[PDB]
Amino acid sequence: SAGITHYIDAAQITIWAFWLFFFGLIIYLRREDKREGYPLDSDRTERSGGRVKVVGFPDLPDPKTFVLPHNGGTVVAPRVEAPVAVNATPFSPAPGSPLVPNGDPMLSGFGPAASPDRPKHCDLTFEGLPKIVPMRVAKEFSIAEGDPDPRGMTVVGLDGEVAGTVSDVWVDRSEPQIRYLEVEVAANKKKVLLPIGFSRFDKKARKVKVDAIKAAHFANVPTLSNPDQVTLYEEDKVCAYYAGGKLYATAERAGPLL
Amino acid sequence: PEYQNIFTAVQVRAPAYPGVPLPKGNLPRIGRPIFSYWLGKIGDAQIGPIYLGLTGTLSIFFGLVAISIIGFNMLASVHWDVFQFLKHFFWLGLEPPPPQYGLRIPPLSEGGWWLMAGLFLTLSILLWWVRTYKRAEALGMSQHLSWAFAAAIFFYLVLGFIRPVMMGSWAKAVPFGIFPHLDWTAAFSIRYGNLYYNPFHMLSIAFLYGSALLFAMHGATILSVSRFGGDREIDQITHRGTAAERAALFWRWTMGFNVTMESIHRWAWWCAVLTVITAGIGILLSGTVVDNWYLWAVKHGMAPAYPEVVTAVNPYETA
Amino acid sequence: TMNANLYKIWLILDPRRVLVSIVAFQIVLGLLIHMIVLSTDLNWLDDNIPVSYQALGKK
Amino acid sequence: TMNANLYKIWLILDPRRVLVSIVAFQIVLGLLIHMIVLSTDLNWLDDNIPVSYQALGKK
Amino acid sequence: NANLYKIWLILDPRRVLVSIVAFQIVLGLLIHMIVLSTDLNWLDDNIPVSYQALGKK
Amino acid sequence: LYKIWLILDPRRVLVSIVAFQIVLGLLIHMIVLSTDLNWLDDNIPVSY
Amino acid sequence: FTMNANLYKIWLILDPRRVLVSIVAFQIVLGLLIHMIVLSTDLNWLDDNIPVSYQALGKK
Amino acid sequence: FTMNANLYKIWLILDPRRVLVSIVAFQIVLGLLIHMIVLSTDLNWLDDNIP
Amino acid sequence: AMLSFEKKYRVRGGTLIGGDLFDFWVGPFYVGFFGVVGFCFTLLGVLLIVWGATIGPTGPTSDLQTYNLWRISIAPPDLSYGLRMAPLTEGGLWQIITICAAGAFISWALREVEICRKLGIGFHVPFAFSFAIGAYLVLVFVRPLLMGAWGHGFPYGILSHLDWVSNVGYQFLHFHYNPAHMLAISFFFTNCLALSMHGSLILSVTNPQKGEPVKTSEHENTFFRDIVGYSIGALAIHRLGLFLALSAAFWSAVCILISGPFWTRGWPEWWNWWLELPLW
Amino acid sequence: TGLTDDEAKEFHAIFMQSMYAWFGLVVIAHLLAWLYRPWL
Amino acid sequence: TGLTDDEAKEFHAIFMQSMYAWFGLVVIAHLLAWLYRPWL
Amino acid sequence: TGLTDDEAKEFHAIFMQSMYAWFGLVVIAHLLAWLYRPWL
Amino acid sequence: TGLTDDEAKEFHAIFMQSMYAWFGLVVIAHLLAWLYRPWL
Amino acid sequence: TGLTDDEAKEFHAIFMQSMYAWFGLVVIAHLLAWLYRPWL
Ligand code: BCL
Ligand code: BCL
Ligand code: BCL
Ligand code: BCL
Ligand SMILES: CC[C@H]1c2cc3[nH]c4c(c3C)C(=O)[C@H](C(=O)OC)c4c3nc(cc4[nH]c(cc(n2)[C@@H]1C)c(C(C)=O)c4C)[C@@H](C)[C@@H]3CCC(=O)OC/C=C(\C)CCC[C@H](C)CCC[C@H](C)CCCC(C)C
Ligand SMILES: CC[C@H]1c2cc3[nH]c4c(c3C)C(=O)[C@H](C(=O)OC)c4c3nc(cc4[nH]c(cc(n2)[C@@H]1C)c(C(C)=O)c4C)[C@@H](C)[C@@H]3CCC(=O)OC/C=C(\C)CCC[C@H](C)CCC[C@H](C)CCCC(C)C
Ligand SMILES: CC(C)=CCC/C(C)=C/CC/C(C)=C/CC/C(C)=C/CC/C(C)=C/CC/C(C)=C/CC/C(C)=C/CC/C(C)=C/CC1=C(C)C(=O)c2ccccc2C1=O
Ligand SMILES: COC(C)(C)C/C=C/C(C)=C/C=C/C(C)=C/C=C/C(C)=C/C=C/C=C(C)/C=C/C=C(C)/C=C/C=C(C)/C=C/CC(C)(C)OC
Ligand SMILES: COC(C)(C)C/C=C/C(C)=C/C=C/C(C)=C/C=C/C(C)=C/C=C/C=C(C)/C=C/C=C(C)/C=C/C=C(C)/C=C/CC(C)(C)OC
Ligand SMILES: COC(C)(C)C/C=C/C(C)=C/C=C/C(C)=C/C=C/C(C)=C/C=C/C=C(C)/C=C/C=C(C)/C=C/C=C(C)/C=C/CC(C)(C)OC
Ligand SMILES: COC(C)(C)C/C=C/C(C)=C/C=C/C(C)=C/C=C/C(C)=C/C=C\C=C(C)\C=C\C=C(C)\C=C\C=C(C)\C=C\CC(C)(C)OC
Ligand SMILES: [Ca+2]
Ligand SMILES: [Ca+2]
Ligand SMILES: [Ca+2]
Ligand SMILES: [Ca+2]
Ligand SMILES: [Ca+2]
Ligand SMILES: [Ca+2]
Ligand SMILES: [Fe+3]
Repeated sequence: SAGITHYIDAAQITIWAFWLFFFGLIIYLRREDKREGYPLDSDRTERSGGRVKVVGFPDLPDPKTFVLPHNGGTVVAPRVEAPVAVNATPFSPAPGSPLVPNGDPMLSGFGPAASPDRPKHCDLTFEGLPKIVPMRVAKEFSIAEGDPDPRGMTVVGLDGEVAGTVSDVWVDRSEPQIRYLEVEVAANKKKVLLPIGFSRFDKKARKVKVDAIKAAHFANVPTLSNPDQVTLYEEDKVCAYYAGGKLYATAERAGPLL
Repeated sequence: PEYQNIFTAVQVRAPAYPGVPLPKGNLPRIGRPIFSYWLGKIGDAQIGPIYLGLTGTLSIFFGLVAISIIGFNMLASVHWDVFQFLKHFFWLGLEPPPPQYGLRIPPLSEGGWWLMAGLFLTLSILLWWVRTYKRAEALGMSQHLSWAFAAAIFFYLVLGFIRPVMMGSWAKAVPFGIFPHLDWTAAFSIRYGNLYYNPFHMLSIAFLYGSALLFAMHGATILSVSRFGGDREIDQITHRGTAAERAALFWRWTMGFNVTMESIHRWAWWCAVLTVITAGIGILLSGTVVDNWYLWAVKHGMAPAYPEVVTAVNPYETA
Repeated sequence: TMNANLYKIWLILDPRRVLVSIVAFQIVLGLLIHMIVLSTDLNWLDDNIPVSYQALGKK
Repeated sequence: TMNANLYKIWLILDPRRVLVSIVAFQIVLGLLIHMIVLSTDLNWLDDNIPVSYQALGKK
Repeated sequence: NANLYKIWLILDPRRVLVSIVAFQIVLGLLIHMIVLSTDLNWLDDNIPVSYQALGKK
Repeated sequence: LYKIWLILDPRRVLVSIVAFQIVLGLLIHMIVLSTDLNWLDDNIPVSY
Repeated sequence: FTMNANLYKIWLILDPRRVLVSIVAFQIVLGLLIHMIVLSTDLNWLDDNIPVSYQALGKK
Repeated sequence: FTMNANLYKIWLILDPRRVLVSIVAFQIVLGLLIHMIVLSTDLNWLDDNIP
Repeated sequence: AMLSFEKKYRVRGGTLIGGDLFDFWVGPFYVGFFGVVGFCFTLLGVLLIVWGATIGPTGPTSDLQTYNLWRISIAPPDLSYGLRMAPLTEGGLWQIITICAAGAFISWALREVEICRKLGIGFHVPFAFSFAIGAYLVLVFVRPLLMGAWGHGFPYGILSHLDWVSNVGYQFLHFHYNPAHMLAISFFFTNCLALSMHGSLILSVTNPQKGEPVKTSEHENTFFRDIVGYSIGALAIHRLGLFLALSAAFWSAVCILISGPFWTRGWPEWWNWWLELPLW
Repeated sequence: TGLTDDEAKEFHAIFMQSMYAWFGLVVIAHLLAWLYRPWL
Repeated sequence: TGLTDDEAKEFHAIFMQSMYAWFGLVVIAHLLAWLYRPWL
Repeated sequence: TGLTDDEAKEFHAIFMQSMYAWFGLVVIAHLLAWLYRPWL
Repeated sequence: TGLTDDEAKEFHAIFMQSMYAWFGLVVIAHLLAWLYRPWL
Repeated sequence: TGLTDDEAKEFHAIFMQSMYAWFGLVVIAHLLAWLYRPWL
């Protein structure tokens, strides 16, 4: 099989078959793989591989037409995208070098806490009303018979010290699962959506610690336009912030340990 | 120390959502959906209701029949003495017809119930694929399950109708019991060379691996970026976001190339289908084709060659 | 026949599309043929003349 | 006679899918057929003439 | 050549040019192999395979 | 043909031959040192 | 020497950080490789004939 | 020595902490890898001569 | 180069045990303190092994020694040298390779982590990978130790490593009855079912029927709520998954760590404790 | 669909024609094949 | 598609003939191949 | 594409010509073999 | 990005003269080997 | 990149003296080997 040609029969034909259509379908995927995010941006480096083709061996596929739900525009892919900003400076001009988050990184909106600008229209449910809503309109809901109700739990910074508390826990009409918790901060006396995904429950002390951002950062938390519902655009917006905390909230984190 | 989406910490509930209504033909859904805090501490705690059309019943019926055969005949074995039935459970079973009636309808005894029961786990199984494509698109849904289901249902027939009946042998068709069935695969490997040498198996493996690999990655990946609605793929497929942003990027600066919250789900459905595909392949070749894959292999220059610290003799020659 | 009318095809099928897609065949089919043929008929490489240079030349 | 009637079949079949579709099926069958032909039909390549000449000349 | 310059409008010069740069080596490396392999090896099949296995001892 | 560097940035194909050389150098010495001759013990000295 | 004349210009392309360490990597990988491959067949100088071939003296 | 005179400027391209601790880990193993390879056949001092 | 939107995430640092030095990229890969090392082993393996391919069984000359993946394989040392460095030619080399491969998966594994950090994401990925990593140790380390033999592990043969199982597997006759191997197998199956469902469903909602809207969970959460009656949920699938797989592995891991150093009779027998129950 | 009559009608013929070119090409083959290595 | 009958006609022709170049090139091969060592 | 017939032919010149530089240097290759170690 | 004969040529000169440089290292390499131990 | 012509010159020198450094070191030990024990 590595030398060249030896035996000769039937079945050994077929092994060639599948193990051919594979190398075909493999490409199919390749293309289908490229839809979004393509083509690439800079020349910091070239395409690593056997045959360094212009931009990917599989010619970018064609536009795909996504017929969104009722009262919804139409999306396609590929679909040229408008270049974004880079609120950061390259630590080094060397291709592949990192970019430092100018000014306050916590909100500099970069890498550890960067994000795209998803549509500014609250994703709705099946018929019309918007999926993710606070337990306000989500009045037809009820805490899981048993699980200790989070409404009234005092959030606590990753620094430990308190940082506001909670309010409505944004449920969903699609799947009876909590996705967000209203956090009436302490200094802002405002409302900052808490991304359960980042919220660690401590049903023992009514607390809800979030090792993501210091207690103070709850003030710089992207504010919600409307409290009765959140749009995809911001759905990514609130999240991305805390995210940064993972590599910002402390000089320690970001920098290596050894 | 961040809530790693393990078990939905605090849950919540709302009335029983009997899904999107169905057109003119899809009989009424049925069931008074229930909730289970436990089951729900992992997924959608609601239970049911479930549909049941014609094939729905028609298939289910053709289902709990073979069971009521492959189940009966089995109990009979340990002379209707359950106690042992309970003991020799994992051992029991129901064997196929004897090599004589190669294809002929086996008598009510000798491997008969198995051909009977078999065909009823031949239709109901095939009928349930209908209970898919049907209830599938009648949801306005395309067909990709229905598809795969075949790929799998293909292999199942490569272990029956298509090959066992293809070699004239109401025996060459797998038994009907955990252990014995666990033996058939064993027996097979032998009767014909040694499967580790039939590419289409050593192949179908890599897949059963990949799936064991990928749906194992993307399961994590999603989770990793499940905070950023990764789990919401649906929309991410349409309107991207930081999810598919952070994700794919990972694999980008990892294994280099990468893909999309869409693409992946592709390879997924593929590796999977491209599994049972390669399964039934070898299993089809192995039998009416090559008889000893070990010989095949080496005869093609495949099978390796090691030294020899031990060798034997051959009676049939010196004696 | 109709070789005149057959030109219109380009109005339904991209040239570049069926272009490189053929340029492929030759490679995919080309190595495939030589490969399929060698074992099956006249293994021109190691089969016949000249006689092995390995054994005949050395020995 | 049905020939005059047959043209309208295009009115339901998209050109792209069925026009090259057949291009795909025709290509697959030739690969298959040339492949089934050897097994029982006749291994024209190495069956009769010319074959086995290489071994007689190899050494 | 006279008129074949037209083709450079359907195929990118860099893509086709580099694409072929890679194609030969693979088709290349694949050749001396398929030839070297079972075919009349030349490296050490016969001579000077003299010192190869003999010189040693 | 010098005007050819107009379609290729240096780095792209400059290194695409820097490694390609090494991905051949080792290969070459290895296939040669493999079957052809084993300059190591294939002639001198004689096995200990 | 010969190629020395204009090899200073190469540095715009080849970044110091990008390719300075990359070499350090290959070298180290090569080093072991060479000692390794040489030891396997040619002259396993380590335990073959000198200086005192002691392991054989005690084992025996 | 030869390279010693102006080699000093390289520290503007090789941060200490990273090149220092880095070498530590790579060298340590580099040693074990040696004893290991050396101790294999050359002379397994443990069981080889005496006592 | 960078992705359409990658250009905006490549922050500085985030490294683990140091790495703020080589904290950069190459092509689309982040290096750091682990992309670096792993590489080393890679060639001092991917190629160190080449030496092996070269050498072969007897010697680089033996007609036995070939260059066909199908056959090429590096064999571990004889049980002789128990827990000791064997002569590369006789075993060590194999060990050497294996030596590397260990780190190459320990680096890339960690490197994954540094990344997971940069992209300020979750770490489910590596943690998962580790199991898979481990199952490779408890199948060429944890076992061979409780067998006093390194050469007691397995080979590195494109298909050659197949038999190695064939044997050690039959060493208990019907390996199939191994309690683990049963489950561990079951998983590597269930996984290859759910997967063949999720990855399917999705690719059946985002790209649904002709002239149809990108369906919503309000379908999915019912798709199976109809066929099978109940639906694990959407978030869930991406749980059950990792579960299955990250278990299947860890299972199989057990599966062959106990086969031998924890059980010598033919598995079929193990299944006896059942029978002998003072009841039936 | 996605067409009209004057195109369907016209194209219809163009394709059709070519289809037969094949029935011939393939026929010269099946006939020549039989001519050389007949069968049945 | 995405091109008028003009450019199409233009490409169609120049190409069509060339595709004959191979039917001719490869036919000199099969032809000369039959010469050295026929088969069937 | 992305250029008119002006620099499309100019490149074609360099391309085509050099393309022969191989068809020739590759023919001297095989021919050099046909003389040293023949085949068939 | 971008390339112009002015800057383009400059580089080709330095590059090309470096290309033979290696080639000269390859002729001396094998040729010298042709002397120590023959091959083929 | 990440330099200009000047800095490019400055480094090309300092390092160039370092690269050979290894090299010379290489030959003395590659030689010492050849002298003490010959391979071939
Ligand atoms: C098998 C019988 C003969 C034999 C017969 C032949 C024949 C016949 C041929 C070779 C050829 C080659 N052989 Mg030989 N060869 C033998 C034994 C050997 C042995 C050996 C150890 O025994 C070795 C190491 C080689 C090695 C080689 C290569 C040097 C060479 C090219 C291969 C190739 O596919 O390139 C593929 C090509 C490429 C990857 C690159 C593309 C080339 C283009 C035209 C140039 C680049 C242009 C670019 C755009 C401009 C920018 C410049 C830079 C690229 C940036 N041969 C035996 C003795 N060999 C070929 C040759 O030498 O051609 C001159 C050839 O035709
Ligand atoms: C096989 C029979 C002979 C033999 C015949 C040959 C022949 C014939 C040749 C070699 C060559 C080499 N052999 Mg030998 N060799 C033998 C035994 C050995 C043994 C051994 C232990 O026995 C060893 C260790 C080596 C090792 C080596 C290498 C030193 C050398 C280059 C290989 C290569 O292709 O790199 C691949 C690639 C590269 C090194 C990179 C290219 C270098 C370029 C020109 C510089 C880059 C410029 C850049 C743009 C500027 C940046 C500067 C810095 C990178 C920052 N040989 C036996 C005895 N060997 C080759 C040689 O010496 O060439 C001069 C060669 O032609
Ligand atoms: C003797 C024949 C026996 C048998 C003997 C054995 C033996 C013996 C063993 C198994 C093992 C296993 N068998 Mg069993 N088995 C049999 C029949 C079966 C059947 C069947 C349908 O018939 C099935 C489904 C299974 C299923 C299984 C799995 C549960 C289990 C683990 C596999 C695994 O993924 O390790 C997961 C492994 C890894 C993650 C490590 C590799 C990945 C590494 C970390 C990365 C590699 C990187 C690479 C080097 C870099 C280059 C890049 C390339 C692109 C890759 N067996 C028959 C009856 N089976 C094995 C086991 O239990 O292991 C724990 C085992 O040792
Ligand atoms: C099996 C016993 C006989 C035999 C009997 C036959 C018979 C009988 C037939 C062939 C035919 C063929 N045989 Mg045979 N053949 C034998 C041995 C061989 C050997 C061999 C090495 O021994 C070879 C290489 C071949 C090879 C071939 C092909 C040249 C040819 C067509 C196959 C096909 O179905 O394409 C699949 C088809 C298609 C993809 C579609 C058609 C393509 C056309 C030309 C293009 C349409 C216009 C288009 C829209 C314009 C754009 C151009 C591109 C598509 C972009 N045969 C043995 C000796 N062979 C067939 C033939 O010769 O047809 C002429 C045929 O009928
Ligand atoms: C690579 C392909 C993988 C795969 C794919 C796959 N499987 C599939 C599908 C697909 C795409 C489906 O669409 C289908 C499915 O789940 O559809 C909803 C399915 C499926 N895969 C299944 C099983 C299965 N798949 C397996 C494997 C695989 N399937 C492959 C790994 C395996 C193995 C051997 O590992 C199994 C065991 C089923 C869950 C389901 C097909 C169900 C079916 O056809 O059912 C027909 C009807 C019946 C059997 C009737 C049941 C009777 C009653 C409802 C139950 C009463 C109790 C019972 C009788 C117990 C006894 C008690 C007594 C006391 C009465
Ligand atoms: C249940 C866990 C499943 C799993 C998970 C898994 N695999 C993973 C990951 C995860 C989560 C990664 O994150 C990682 C990855 O792809 O990251 C981008 C990976 C990965 N899984 C891989 C392989 C792999 N996984 C397998 C299986 C599985 N992986 C399980 C099914 C298998 C098999 C046989 O079933 C293989 C072959 C790699 C592609 C990649 C890890 C790549 C890596 O770290 O490579 C490091 C080294 C090199 C690139 C160079 C090799 C040089 C060495 C010195 C040689 C080693 C020789 C080897 C030991 C012999 C092999 C020969 C055999 C044929 C005998
Ligand atoms: C003679 C001769 C040729 C000798 C050879 C000599 C040579 C070449 C020597 C050099 C040897 C060396 C150094 C080799 C190493 C080179 C390198 C670095 C190779 C790359 C290594 C590597 C790990 C490659 C990948 C391996 C592969 C292909 C594994 C397949 C597994 C698989 C199916 C993976 C899926 C990959 C994909 C598509 C990932 C993307 C992806 C995933 C997985 C999500 O989950 C996800 C979730 C949400 C949004 C997006 C995504 C997303 O994009
Ligand atoms: C203005 O422009 C307009 C609008 C006019 C558009 C221009 C259009 C143009 C220019 C169109 C050009 C069209 C062309 C060139 C068309 C070419 C068509 C071809 C080549 C068609 C070929 C058709 C082939 C067919 C229909 C084959 C049918 C095969 C069948 C039914 C096979 C059955 C096979 C079986 C059952 C096989 C069983 C396998 C075995 C035998 C192995 O089982 C034992
Ligand atoms: C101001 O201007 C600035 C400074 C910014 C720009 C300056 C730029 C400068 C100064 C650039 C300098 C560039 C230099 C010095 C370049 C040097 C280039 C070199 C040395 C290039 C060497 C090229 C080598 C090539 C292209 C080799 C090609 C080899 C081939 C195709 C080999 C094929 C081998 C095969 C197929 C082997 C097969 C092996 C077997 C036969 C065994 O396979 C089976
Ligand atoms: C508030 O805090 C205030 C300000 C008051 C400060 C108080 C500070 C205090 C209380 C600090 C206390 C510090 C302590 C207790 C420090 C202890 C330090 C220790 C234990 C350091 C040990 C570092 C050990 C070293 C460096 C070991 C090196 C080992 C080597 C190089 C081993 C090499 C092994 C080889 C090569 C093995 C080869 C094995 C074979 C031969 C088998 O390989 C083939
Ligand atoms: C007494 O029972 C009571 C009442 C207590 C109820 C309990 C029942 C129980 C506990 C049942 C348990 C059943 C179990 C554990 C079954 C396990 C089955 C297993 C492990 C099966 C494994 C593999 C089975 C295979 C591969 C079956 C394949 C069957 C095939 C391919 C059937 C094909 C049939 C065809 C093609 C029929 C064609 C129609 C004819 C024959 C007419 O064509 C000529
Ligand atoms: Ca049985
Ligand atoms: Ca011949
Ligand atoms: Ca014939
Ligand atoms: Ca020779
Ligand atoms: Ca020598
Ligand atoms: Ca007949
Ligand atoms: Fe998913």
